[PDB]
Amino acid sequence: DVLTKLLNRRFLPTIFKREIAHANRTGTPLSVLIIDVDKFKEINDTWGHNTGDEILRKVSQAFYDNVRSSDYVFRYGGDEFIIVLTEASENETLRTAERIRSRVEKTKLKAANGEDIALSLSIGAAMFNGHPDYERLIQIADEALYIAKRRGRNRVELWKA
Repeated sequence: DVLTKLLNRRFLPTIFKREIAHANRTGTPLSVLIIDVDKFKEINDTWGHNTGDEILRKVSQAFYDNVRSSDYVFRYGGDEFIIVLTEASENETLRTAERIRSRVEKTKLKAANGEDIALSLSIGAAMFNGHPDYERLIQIADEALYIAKRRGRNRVELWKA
């Protein structure tokens, strides 16, 4: 059960505080992806929870196949996940997000009527900038995610000022 591997959101503060101190002291990059499964509620309502659960498993596996054991994958909300990447530059963070976006888009998953359900992700990315408050990093990634949603979904946006 790949779903049992996902980290619970209660551990966000502890992991972030550790990784923030680590990044400040080592000068390594630290970044966040906040990821929404496009149309998840509509899909769950139309096709039911078996289909929804299967989608969550396929999406979760796409995350694990594209990150390292030193990265973290959390369940953030009903439709959403947070990935914390350690030692990924801005370019590598964007490449990782794109690999994940593309993998989900290409995933074939059949509904009860034999149609393939179109799956996609919206992703907001942000780089840690040295500030001690992890909530600020989440907020800027979430602003980028909102822009990804409003610009039509199935896309990655990087926060910039």
